[PDB]
Order: sequence, then C-alpha cells, then structure tokens
Amino acid sequence: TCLNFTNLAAPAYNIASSSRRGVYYPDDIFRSDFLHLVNDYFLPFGSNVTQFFTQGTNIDNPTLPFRDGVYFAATEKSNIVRGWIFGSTLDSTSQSAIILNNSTNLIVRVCNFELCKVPLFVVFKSNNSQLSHLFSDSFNCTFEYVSRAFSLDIREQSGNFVDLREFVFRNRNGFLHIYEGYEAISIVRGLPAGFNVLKPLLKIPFGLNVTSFKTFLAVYRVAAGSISVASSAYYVGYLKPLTFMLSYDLNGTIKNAVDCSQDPLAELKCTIKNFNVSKGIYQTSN
Amino acid sequence: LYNSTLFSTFKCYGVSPSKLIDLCFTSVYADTFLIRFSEVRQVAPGETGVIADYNYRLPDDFTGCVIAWNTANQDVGSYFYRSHRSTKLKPFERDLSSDENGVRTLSTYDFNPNVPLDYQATRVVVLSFELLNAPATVCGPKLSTELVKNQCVNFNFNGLKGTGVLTSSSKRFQSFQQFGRDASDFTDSVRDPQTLEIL
Amino acid sequence: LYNSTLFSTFKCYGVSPSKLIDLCFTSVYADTFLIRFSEVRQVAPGETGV
Ligand SMILES: C=CC1=C(C)/C(=C/c2[nH]c(Cc3[nH]c(/C=C4\NC(=O)C(C)=C4C=C)c(C)c3CCC(=O)O)c(CCC(=O)O)c2C)NC1=O
Ligand SMILES: *[C@@H]1O[C@H](CO)[C@@H](O[C@@H]2O[C@H](CO)[C@@H](O)[C@H](O)[C@H]2NC(C)=O)[C@H](O)[C@H]1NC(C)=O
Ligand SMILES: *[C@@H]1O[C@H](CO)[C@@H](O[C@@H]2O[C@H](CO)[C@@H](O)[C@H](O)[C@H]2NC(C)=O)[C@H](O)[C@H]1NC(C)=O
Ligand SMILES: *[C@@H]1O[C@H](CO)[C@@H](O[C@@H]2O[C@H](CO)[C@@H](O)[C@H](O)[C@H]2NC(C)=O)[C@H](O)[C@H]1NC(C)=O
Ligand SMILES: *[C@@H]1O[C@H](CO)[C@@H](O)[C@H](O)[C@H]1NC(C)=O
Ligand SMILES: *[C@@H]1O[C@H](CO)[C@@H](O)[C@H](O)[C@H]1NC(C)=O
Ligand SMILES: *[C@@H]1O[C@H](CO)[C@@H](O)[C@H](O)[C@H]1NC(C)=O
Ligand SMILES: *[C@@H]1O[C@H](CO)[C@@H](O)[C@H](O)[C@H]1NC(C)=O
Ligand SMILES: *[C@@H]1O[C@H](CO)[C@@H](O)[C@H](O)[C@H]1NC(C)=O
Ligand SMILES: *[C@@H]1O[C@H](CO)[C@@H](O)[C@H](O)[C@H]1NC(C)=O
Ligand SMILES: *[C@@H]1O[C@H](CO)[C@@H](O)[C@H](O)[C@H]1NC(C)=O
Ligand SMILES: *[C@@H]1O[C@H](CO)[C@@H](O)[C@H](O)[C@H]1NC(C)=O
Repeated sequence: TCLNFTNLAAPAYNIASSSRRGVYYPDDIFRSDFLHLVNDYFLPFGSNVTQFFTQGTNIDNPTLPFRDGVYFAATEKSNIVRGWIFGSTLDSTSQSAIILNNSTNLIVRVCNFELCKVPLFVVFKSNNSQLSHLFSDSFNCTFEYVSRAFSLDIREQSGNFVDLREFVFRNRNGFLHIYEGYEAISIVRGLPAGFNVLKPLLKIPFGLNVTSFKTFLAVYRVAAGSISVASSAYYVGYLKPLTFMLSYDLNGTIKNAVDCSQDPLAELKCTIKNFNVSKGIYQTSN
Repeated sequence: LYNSTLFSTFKCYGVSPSKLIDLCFTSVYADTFLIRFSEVRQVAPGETGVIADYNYRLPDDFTGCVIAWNTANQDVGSYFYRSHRSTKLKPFERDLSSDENGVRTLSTYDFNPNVPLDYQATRVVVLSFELLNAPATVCGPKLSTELVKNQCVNFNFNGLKGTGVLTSSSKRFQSFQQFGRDASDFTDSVRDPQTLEIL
Repeated sequence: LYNSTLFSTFKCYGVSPSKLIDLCFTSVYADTFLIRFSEVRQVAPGETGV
C-alpha cells in the first residue's frame, strides 16, 4: 500500500556551488609523503550542484540520471534521508537494487521492485514512533543482505543541521562502489565550503544496468491524521573524467588536492607537481 | 580433483599456472553457467559472438582463470540464451528480461546425449581475484617455517624477495597493510601475517 | 547468423574481432573448400602439413 498526495509542490531546481568537495581514495595502497597525478572520475572543483529540500508541502524525490557517478551530500538533523534505489526504468520490467536503513537493520537487496509514485517512510508522533510501508511488491530475485540489529533515533529538532553525510556512487564491472564520509556541522542555510576525504565502504556485485536513481525520505503523521514534513536538504553532483593531483602525509591520509582544469594557477601547479610556486614565468601543459 | 575430474579447458589470465599453489587471493568470485561445446572459445577477453556481447562479457583487464568440461548424460533439460539485443552488454552484467513487449528475445537449445558433439552441453566456471595490501583469507597449502634473523635469507610473506631480516621497533602501521610502499615503488618492513610484529 | 549458425573456429589476423562492426574494407574475397576436422589447424600463415 502506498499513500495519496494532491497538494504536493513541484520541485525548484536551485543551484548551489561546491568547493573542494568529493575526493575519495583511488587505490588501497598505503603511501606516506607521496604526490602523484591521477586521471579518473571526480567531481569538478567549483562546479554547481542541484538543491532539493523538504521544508513545507514540498517533497522532492524525483528520478535523477546516473550518468557516470553521483556525488551525494545530505545536511539533516532528524534522519530524514534513509536510502536510495538504483536501476533502470525503476519498475517490474527490469531489476533494481536498494540500499536502505529502516532504523533497525541495513538492507541491501536487488529484486524486481514495483515502486509507487511517492515512496516515503511514515513515523507517528504518538504511538511510540514506529515505521510504515515503502512500496507495493517485489517478486523473485537472487540477492539478500540484512545487517546486525541496532536502535536509531527517529525524531530530533535542534533548529540547526548537525550532521553532514557525503557519498560517492560508482558503477564499474558489475560492482557498486560506495565511499562514505561524516562531518559535524552547525549551519542553517546550505552546503558549507570545506574539504574532507571519503573512505571506501561497500563493494556489492549487482550485474545491473544502472541509469537512474531515486532517494527515500521520511515524513511524519500528526495525531489528527494529516502528514507533516520535517526540515532536510540534499545535493546531487555528477562526476567527470578529469585529472587530479592528490597528496599524502604521515599516517597515509589524503590532506590536499588540486583540480588541474580549473584555473591557470592550478594548471601551473599540476605542471610542476608542487603546491608552492616561486616567482617566475613557466610553460604549462594542456 | 586430480582423480575425479577432467577439464577440457584451463586458461588463466594475469597469472601463470603452477604458481597458484604459493599465492594468496584477496577477493575471489565464481561465475557458473551452461553453454554449448563450441562456444567455450567465446569466453575470453576481447572476443565476439552471440555469447560474448549478449549473454556474458569479460572485462579487458581480467585476472583469473576459465575452466570448462563436458557434461553430457547429466544435463537433459531445455535451456535458453539471448539471440539478439538492441545494444551489447557491459562487462560482468546481466539481463534477466525473459521477453520484450514486441517479440521474444530468448532462443532455446535442447540437450540430449544423441545430439552431436558440437551441440553438447558443457559447464563453465570462471574465477576472478586480485592482490591488495590486505589480508587475503584465500591462500594455498603452505606451512610456516622458523623465523631467522641477521642472515641473507629469502622470505615468503606472500611475496618472494631475498634480503637480510632484522627487528624493527619504530614502525607505525594502519592494521590493514602488510608491507606498504616506498618512494621508488618498493616494499619495506613487512609484517608477520598472523602476529602484529613488524620485521 | 547468431541464431542459425555455430562456428567452431573464428580467428582473425591483422585486425581484432569486435572491431569489424565499425570498419570499412575496400577489397573483400572469399575462398571456400572442404577438409577434415583435424586439418583446420593447418589453415594458418606459416604452417606445414598436407
Ligand atoms: C543506508 C546506508 C548507510 C550506510 C552506508 C551507513 C554507513 C555508516 N553509518 C555509520 C554510523 C551512523 N549512521 C547513522 C545513520 C545514518 N547514516 C546514513 O548514511 C544514513 C542515511 C543514516 C540515517 C539517516 C548514525 C546515526 C550513525 C552513528 C551510530 C553510532 O552512534 O554508533 C557508520 C560508522 C560506524 C561507526 O564507526 O560507528 C557507517 C560506516 N549508514 C547508513 O545508513
Ligand atoms: C580420489 O582420491 C580421494 C582422496 O584420497 C579418495 O577418497 C578416499 O577414499 C578412500 C576409500 O577409497 C577413503 O578411505 C579415504 O578416507 C578417502 N579420502 C578422503 C580424503 O576423503 C577417493 O576415493 C578417490 N576417488 C576415486 C574415484 O578413486
Ligand atoms: C540500460 O537501460 C537503458 C534504459 O532502458 C537503455 O537505453 C535504451 O536504449 C534503447 C536502445 O534501442 C533506446 O530505445 C531507449 O530509448 C534507451 N532508453 C533510455 C532511457 O535512454 C540502455 O541501452 C541499457 N544499456 C545497456 C548497456 O544495455
Ligand atoms: C533467426 O532470426 C531471424 C531474424 O534475424 C528470423 O527470421 C525471421 O523469421 C520470422 C518468423 O519467425 C519471419 O516472419 C521474418 O521475416 C524473418 N526475418 C528475416 C529478416 O528473415 C528466424 O526465424 C530466426 N530463427 C531461425 C531458426 O533461423
Ligand atoms: C487516491 O485519490 C483519491 C482521492 O483522494 C481516492 O479516492 C483514491 O481511492 C486514492 N487511490 C488509491 C488509494 O489508490
Ligand atoms: C552552473 O552555472 C552556470 C552559470 O553559467 C550554468 O550555465 C550551469 O548550467 C550551471 N550548472 C548546472 C549543472 O546547472
Ligand atoms: C527492518 O527490516 C528488517 C528486515 O529483516 C526487519 O526484520 C525489521 O523488523 C525492520 N524494522 C523496522 C520496520 O523497524
Ligand atoms: C497505533 O499503532 C498501532 C500498531 O501499529 C495501530 O494499530 C493503531 O492504529 C495506531 N493508533 C493510532 C491512533 O495511530
Ligand atoms: C519469477 O516468477 C515468475 C512468475 O512465476 C516467472 O515467470 C519468472 O520466470 C520467475 N523469474 C525467475 C525464475 O527468474
Ligand atoms: C598521525 O596519527 C597519530 C596517532 O597518534 C596522531 O597523533 C597524529 O597527529 C597523526 N598525524 C597527523 C599529521 O595528523
Ligand atoms: C606552501 O603552501 C601551503 C598551502 O598549500 C602553505 O601552508 C605553506 O606555508 C607554503 N609554503 C611551504 C614552504 O610549504
Ligand atoms: C595461529 O597463530 C598463532 C599466532 O597468532 C600461532 O602461534 C599458531 O601456531 C597458529 N596456529 C596454527 C594452527 O597455524
């Protein structure tokens, strides 16, 4: 069973610019005091991402393209954003994979899902705050994963966003790579400028033609019976084939990076392979 | 399996045979399917044919082995394969759509012992692995020997090199790595694979 | 020919397979004959046999 909606507002594709965000480890080799160039898929420095928020009579979970990799970042307080579904055409005619957090277990499962129009989790403010339905049905399939049990808080209003979870999704050779990162914050408005590396977390074999994805949210049902939304926001960016220049330090962590295609100064930095440039005039590669 | 099985095909990529005994593999996966006897040549990186682009495709940077053997008088049912498609498959991908809305895409072949040798049913098993700076959990049958120091010796901490072995007390590891990496792509101060002592 | 034929030998020289789709050839010839099954290995450059 899935709910009904008639007062929903159309999403507004707001534009917010990232800055030095979305860097992940390319290789599982411990290197210290190292510096080298890598040509891979990265989120460009200074590129602008799209903004989706749930504020009031406005729930934004549309089907978004999965071109070459997605940068996902969420600023939330009350655990509104729960998970995503990946696949092609997102219906029963093909196979689709979900990654879910239903406040008790982490669920990774790919089946022939039949999604409804508005898939949401429903939490009662009273009634000891249980969960509810997501979609309609799902017939035979060949993968399962249920993690360990845990207890998750599912209601908290602090007035400011205190959690920043960032993800990078990649599809390569039938595998879905997941890179994760967490950062404590205190903001009210939007995506904060900064820099934090993301560590490899998951590598699940799917064998799926992945072209689109959709996100799962959570809403609240009041004691009267109507639905009430809670404040949250998330941002979506796309990866491009670019050349980066990463740096390593003691303990083998990435601490700095340069996007070589941003400005002539970055081109000069990538040409001589150094973060510091002395006075002079230098020839640069393309 | 030496006194039980007989393999018509055993081809490995990225690692020579008779070296898998002294090796450790980090992540191992096995793919199993059933095709005709003449289509085993299409299960290779860079091939073409009805299997290589519409049913099962290997990546170009493939590391692993391909094993096949004939299984007549064992598989008698009717099986299916993809005859045509709008595009060709990505490596390590599946397409479980039994039929399109317009026309059916799945062709069938029947397996019986009386069928000729070119059309007989064989089982194919494909393995894939890689080597990282991590514990592997899939190793060969090797026995650990006594650790000696202060002499020119050849060590086998999953890799061969002949040096002198001393005791290191000023090494900080990340609890994942065994050897690490140097500036000139060298490996130094290896770890004992079961203890935490760094040599 | 995918749903009607079954080839036990497909070897190409000077050009890799899965590249003939996006190629144009300017002078194509075809030679046909009939031999035994064990003599197919002799149909190759720099071979010996009857
Ligand atoms: C479904 C995907 C999913 C992934 C891959 C995930 C990963 C993940 N989540 C947490 C903690 C982690 N995760 C969450 C909750 C979340 N984290 C999220 O990414 C989301 C969407 C929520 C739910 C709104 C909390 C509240 C904590 C802290 C747990 C603690 O306090 O020990 C860790 C670090 C564990 C530790 O070191 O204690 C990791 C690797 N969590 C997930 O839910
Ligand atoms: C193939 O070799 C295996 C390994 O020796 C044989 O298994 C043994 O069988 C004998 C009886 O024939 C038992 O006493 C042993 O305990 C078995 N060994 C193990 C390790 O289980 C097996 O029988 C042989 N198969 C054939 C067809 O000859
Ligand atoms: C993955 O799925 C997509 C979506 O179905 C496929 O793209 C379709 O390709 C056909 C080819 O005739 C077009 O008619 C459709 O319009 C395409 N759909 C879209 C949404 O663009 C794509 O081919 C599949 N990829 C692979 C490798 O099989
Ligand atoms: C193999 O595929 C071909 C098409 O590539 C099939 O030929 C079609 O057959 C239908 C009837 O099933 C006819 O109406 C069409 O006119 C045929 N198309 C063409 C282009 O000739 C063929 O039937 C398939 N099967 C076999 C066993 O050859
Ligand atoms: C949704 O919309 C109408 C109006 O609310 C309602 O009558 C109808 O039964 C609903 N459809 C469902 C629940 O499938
Ligand atoms: C980023 O901003 C520029 C401003 O010129 C705009 O043209 C572009 O479409 C924006 N990018 C995206 C992905 O919307
Ligand atoms: C979450 O899903 C698991 C799947 O096994 C289920 O056992 C558990 O009860 C669910 N928790 C909820 C709905 O709170
Ligand atoms: C409270 O929860 C129970 C158990 O899910 C449900 O049967 C009941 O209808 C709920 N009551 C209200 C008033 O929401
Ligand atoms: C799933 O069940 C349906 C209905 O019985 C069947 O047609 C289909 O082949 C099944 N899918 C499999 C076995 O992958
Ligand atoms: C490396 O890790 C140690 C662990 O004690 C920590 O104290 C140190 O600050 C780290 N180094 C850097 C440069 O952050
Ligand atoms: C080089 O640039 C960094 C910032 O990238 C700065 O902190 C540092 O002081 C500069 N100079 C030297 C000598 O490292
Ligand atoms: C297991 O490892 C310990 C050290 O961690 C070693 O002493 C012991 O011999 C090992 N046991 C076997 C059966 O290999």
